[PDB]
Amino acid sequence: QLIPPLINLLMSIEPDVIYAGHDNTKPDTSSSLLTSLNQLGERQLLSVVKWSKSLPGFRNLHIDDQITLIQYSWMSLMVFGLGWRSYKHVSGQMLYFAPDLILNEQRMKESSFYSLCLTMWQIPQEFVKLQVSQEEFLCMKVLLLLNTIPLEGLRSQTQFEEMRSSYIRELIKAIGLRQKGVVSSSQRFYQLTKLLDNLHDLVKQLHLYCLNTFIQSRALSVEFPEMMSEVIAAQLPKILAGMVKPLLFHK
Ligand SMILES: CC(=O)[C@H]1CC[C@H]2[C@@H]3CCC4=CC(=O)CC[C@]4(C)[C@H]3CC[C@]12C
Repeated sequence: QLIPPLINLLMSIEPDVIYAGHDNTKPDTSSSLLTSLNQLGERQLLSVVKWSKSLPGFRNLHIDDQITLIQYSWMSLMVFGLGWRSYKHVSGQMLYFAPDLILNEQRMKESSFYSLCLTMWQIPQEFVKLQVSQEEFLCMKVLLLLNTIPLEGLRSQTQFEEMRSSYIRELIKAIGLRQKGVVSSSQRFYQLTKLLDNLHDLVKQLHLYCLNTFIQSRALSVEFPEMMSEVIAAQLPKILAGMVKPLLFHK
């Protein structure tokens, strides 16, 4: 009725919650924790690719572009999802990685990892502050998938532009569901798109921590599964070096 068709479709294709398959019964060490988060990441990566095959318009981009967009955005999509689950299930007061892997301050012993968690915590915090709706979150997540492209652009750049515009228009409709004011809705659009822009710097810290841990994996006793190892090796160094074009809503 009032909920736009595309938004209902996005709600319908959102994956079912993913479990980390984490022990719990045993004392979590820093390395065991990271290993468990990587196992969760491997399971979420599969989920992300399956989700993308049902995402309107995505399957129509050139296959190389589809692969490139997933390899550029997996970290962003996953931390954004973490933000949403944390917001929804624990009022943003704990990091809800999975139902069997919820982290609070007490479990973040490692000072470097705790610092990374505080960075991640910024998202649920903004979600709480802005009171982001399920409808807004769904459209913003798609925009994140489409938020970075190669320096030379995509093979299906035209199709990509149209897709991105369609989802920007859908985010506007989501905002309109609760933002009556023409300026209030406008200021809302500004706030939400500014949040997406800010994710770029946030994700960069996650990318750096990941690539470092990946290179020191044997030394840190941290295991990375095969699919995650592939995306890291295929693009992280390039992304970190800034050899990609981040798309920004605000100059
Ligand atoms: C092991 C490691 O370096 C950590 C640092 C940042 C961590 C990621 C942070 C974001 C994230 C959220 C999830 O819900 C799944 C796991 C992932 C994808 C995490 C997997 C483990 C990572 C990559």
